[PDB]
Amino acid sequence: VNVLGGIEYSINNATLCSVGFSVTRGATKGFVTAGHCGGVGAIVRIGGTQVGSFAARVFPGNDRAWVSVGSAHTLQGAVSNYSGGTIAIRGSAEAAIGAAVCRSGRTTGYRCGNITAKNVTANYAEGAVRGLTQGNACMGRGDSGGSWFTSAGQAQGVMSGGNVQSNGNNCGIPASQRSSLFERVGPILSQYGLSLVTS
Ligand SMILES: *S(=O)(=O)c1ccc(CCN)cc1
Repeated sequence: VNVLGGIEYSINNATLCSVGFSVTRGATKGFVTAGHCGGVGAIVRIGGTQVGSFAARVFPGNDRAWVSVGSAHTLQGAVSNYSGGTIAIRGSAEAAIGAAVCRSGRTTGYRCGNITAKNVTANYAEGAVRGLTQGNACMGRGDSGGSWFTSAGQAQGVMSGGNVQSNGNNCGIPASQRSSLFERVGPILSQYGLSLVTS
């Protein structure tokens, strides 16, 4: 199967999240995502087929993980735009507050907005997660773990949480009322010694 930022994956055949970014660790294939999407060892399926499992995770405190992908599968250094195309990923340079940013995930597809704050703490039900970056692109339950990136292709981070409304998303309110929080990708790559697949 092809691994691509933003696409749906299932965890333990029970819940859903979205791929963050294809990565490698030496010859080992994988992708980064949110830690709250799966406990260690959780079985991951994409496109109706087992592709690997949660290799490591931190959540709460942080909210990060990577899923090691079996060698039979192909990694794509890109993110889906949910209309038949991809956006090439070219690096992980972090963007400043006010910069434009988009995200991609299985519930709301491809959505754009701006970076609006950094080093935010989310008081999730499972506990605090610190150091999150906030944007005002909208998102919904199921987009978690999915890619955040600038249009020029710099990976920002993986979808963590935010102020979803009773319909399960914050797309029904204007961007100015939105709080959509992602875990910065830089520390995930560093902690686990992973390399972005680029194109
Ligand atoms: S994730 O983006 O799919 C996501 C976002 C927000 C929530 C609300 C509970 N913190 C759940 C999952």
